Amino acid sequence: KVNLGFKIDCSQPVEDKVILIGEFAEFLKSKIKVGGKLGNLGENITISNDDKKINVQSTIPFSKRYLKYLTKKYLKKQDLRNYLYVTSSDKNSYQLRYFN
Amino acid sequence: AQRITYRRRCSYNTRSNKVRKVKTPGGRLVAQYVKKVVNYTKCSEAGCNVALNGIAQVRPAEYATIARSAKTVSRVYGGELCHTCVRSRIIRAFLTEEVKIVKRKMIS
Amino acid sequence: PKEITDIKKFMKLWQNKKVVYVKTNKRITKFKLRGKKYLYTFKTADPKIAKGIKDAIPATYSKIEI
Amino acid sequence: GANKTLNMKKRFGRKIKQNRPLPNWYRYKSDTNIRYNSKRRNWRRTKLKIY
RNA sequence: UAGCAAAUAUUCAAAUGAGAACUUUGAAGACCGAAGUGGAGAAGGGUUCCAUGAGAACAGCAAUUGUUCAUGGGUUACUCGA
RNA sequence: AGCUGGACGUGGUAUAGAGCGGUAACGCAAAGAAACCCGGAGACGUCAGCAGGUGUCACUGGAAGAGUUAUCUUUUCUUUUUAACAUACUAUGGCCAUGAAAUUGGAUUAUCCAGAGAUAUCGGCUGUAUGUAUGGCAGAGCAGCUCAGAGCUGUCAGUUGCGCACCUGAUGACCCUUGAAAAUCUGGGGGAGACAUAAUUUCACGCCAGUUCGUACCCAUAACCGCAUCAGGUCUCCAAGGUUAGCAGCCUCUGGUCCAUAGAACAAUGUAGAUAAGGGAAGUCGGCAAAUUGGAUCCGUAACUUCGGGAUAAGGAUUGGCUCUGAGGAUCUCAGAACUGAAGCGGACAAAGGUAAUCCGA
Ligand SMILES: [Mg+2]
Ligand SMILES: [Mg+2]
Ligand SMILES: [Mg+2]
Ligand SMILES: [Mg+2]
Ligand SMILES: [Mg+2]
Ligand SMILES: [Mg+2]
Ligand SMILES: [Mg+2]
Ligand SMILES: [Mg+2]
Ligand SMILES: [Mg+2]
Ligand SMILES: [Mg+2]
Ligand SMILES: [Mg+2]
Ligand SMILES: [Mg+2]
Ligand SMILES: [Mg+2]
Ligand SMILES: [Mg+2]
Ligand SMILES: [Mg+2]
Ligand SMILES: [Mg+2]
Ligand SMILES: [Mg+2]
Ligand SMILES: [Mg+2]
Ligand SMILES: [Mg+2]
Ligand SMILES: [Mg+2]
Ligand SMILES: [Mg+2]
Ligand SMILES: [Mg+2]
Ligand SMILES: [Mg+2]
Ligand SMILES: [Mg+2]
Ligand SMILES: [Mg+2]
Ligand SMILES: [Mg+2]
Ligand SMILES: [Mg+2]
Ligand SMILES: [Mg+2]
Ligand SMILES: [Mg+2]
Ligand SMILES: [Mg+2]
Ligand SMILES: [Mg+2]
Ligand SMILES: [Mg+2]
Ligand SMILES: [Mg+2]
Ligand SMILES: [Zn+2]
Repeated sequence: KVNLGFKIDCSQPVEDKVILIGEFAEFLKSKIKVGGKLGNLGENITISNDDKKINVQSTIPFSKRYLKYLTKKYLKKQDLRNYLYVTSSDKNSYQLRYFN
Repeated sequence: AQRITYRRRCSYNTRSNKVRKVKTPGGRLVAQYVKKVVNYTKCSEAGCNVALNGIAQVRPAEYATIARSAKTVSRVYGGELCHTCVRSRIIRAFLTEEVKIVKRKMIS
Repeated sequence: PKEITDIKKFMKLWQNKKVVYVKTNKRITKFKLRGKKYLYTFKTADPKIAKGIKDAIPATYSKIEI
Repeated sequence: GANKTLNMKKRFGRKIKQNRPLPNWYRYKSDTNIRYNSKRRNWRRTKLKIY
């Protein structure tokens, strides 16, 4: 058992009304898998929303790798991927960006 | 899969031409030329053929580079003979002279 | 390249054109003497030995830091 | 190949120099019939003797 | 005229040029498939290597391209080998 | 970083003759020497299996990047490196003690060893790394991200293999075969000489030098030889994934390549490739050519014989997919059962057609 947490910095897109923190949140809750479950968000895992960021905390072992995966899928669903790219801002955080 | 190149202009595989694959800090896999193994040092007496202890097994050159220790041992024939052969030598010499004197007194 | 465990021999070597190269790593620090046929490294863990050796830098030897 | 005698090197050098074309200004001399260097040689079509 | 038919294969756009099926970039489709169409040597070759330039000839069609022509430049060792 | 040859400097070993420790194997920066005589290494075959290491390949958690995202995919790929050299430790064997073994033991996959001293001791000594740790070393290399040449981040921690190539270690088998030499480095036995302000000494650290020649490039379906840019010929090393007995074939990644004048038509004849209802060599000098056969597992297997063989003799079956069950091991093989298909399943690739006689030559 460990305390892990990860910060997804969604700052840029909110400002232009591209991302909606609200829906990204729901998305993440949906696609997060425990032991093969889409829904058991069982208490060990926690998700928070802010205006600019999302936070994931877990007792159960986790890797931001997964976060990047999910995020990407989200971006492809929203067709934003030719605009946005996720990157590693810090050890514990992944930031979104526009290119050009 | 990385492949190598001889570095010596001798492409033929000869006991003296052996190569070993080394992995460098560069990430390269490089041929490095490996040297030849040599036979351990044996006691010199007839039919004995014992592996000497406490002497280094070294390629002939490096023998000029080592410390006196590896070149030697502390017995009467330190380098040349093993203990058993030393011992049997001692004994034989002593007893032989004894028989010699005995023959001498029996002659006089 | 030789490395030294006991500060004494190291200090005999830097007491013996002499310059001393100190370099920082996260967990450790290293002190480095240049001599004709050998490059002497000296590593320490704790800051005490560290500062103590930084003190030890004589007027004869100039200290370079990377 | 790689390995060569001196003799070789020198000979090769020689033939290498001798293989230049007639210098364009020699054709302007008053007493010459020489349009070109008749003795030029091409490694592929003709081989030297070195052994 | 015989003939230029072995070794699976090429295609699209741009650029360069008097001229492009045969040159250069990119985009596609296939091959050798680590017993190679890969990376390096010995023998043999001797400058064929590198760069820039290019009329004819040669590269059995072609060429703006070259193993060809012209000009310049390249081969450093106590530890490799002799 | 190492090596050889120089030449002294500063420290240190040793001796009024010439280190010290251990019972012993043996040990330790150093511890006097000529003729002379003996050594060790150099210094070696073929094959078979075993063990280990390197490189490679595979897998696991972490991190950065990239591919896919209508659907599914905590996903798929990529990087995640460590030179010679220094010090210390471990390494398939051999030795030294102590004690001797019969209700003989020990031990390998195999051999094989022992009172000519086995086994066994909180025993000990020694030899070999392409091993481990640290130095080298991160400052380099690699992967990402910024800034307008400078900058920042990470390069981490594990597991397994009758896998593969090479090397090493300990063995085994073989010969009416028994598998170079010298230069070179080094050790032993011997103690003639040399020497008091002395003499000599395989310790450290420092000072000096390393000359001459070859180093480009091709090594081939275009740099060689074949009158050539010839479908021939020409000695080597490095080797990835999948299938598999497999370095076969077939398909892939790294790296390379599309070069072989082109376009269109589609007759005869041809070169190469296939398939033919019914019959089955009637064709033909002739079964020439083609066809059949082909893996693996289970059955079954004659005469003849020099008893080795014949032998995949001949012949008869099975082979996919899927869902379960049991057995062999450490601190990947084998067997059962059930269900399901156009009764197909070595689905490509790979891959014997048999039998009975006669003649030669063993
Ligand atoms: Mg980017
Ligand atoms: Mg040096
Ligand atoms: Mg030659
Ligand atoms: Mg020729
Ligand atoms: Mg000729
Ligand atoms: Mg023809
Ligand atoms: Mg080709
Ligand atoms: Mg080649
Ligand atoms: Mg090449
Ligand atoms: Mg010296
Ligand atoms: Mg042998
Ligand atoms: Mg991983
Ligand atoms: Mg042992
Ligand atoms: Mg760095
Ligand atoms: Mg093995
Ligand atoms: Mg081989
Ligand atoms: Mg023999
Ligand atoms: Mg002696
Ligand atoms: Mg040819
Ligand atoms: Mg045509
Ligand atoms: Mg028919
Ligand atoms: Mg029939
Ligand atoms: Mg029929
Ligand atoms: Mg036939
Ligand atoms: Mg039988
Ligand atoms: Mg059968
Ligand atoms: Mg038969
Ligand atoms: Mg079945
Ligand atoms: Mg069954
Ligand atoms: Mg069935
Ligand atoms: Mg079939
Ligand atoms: Mg027949
Ligand atoms: Mg015959
Ligand atoms: Zn002996």
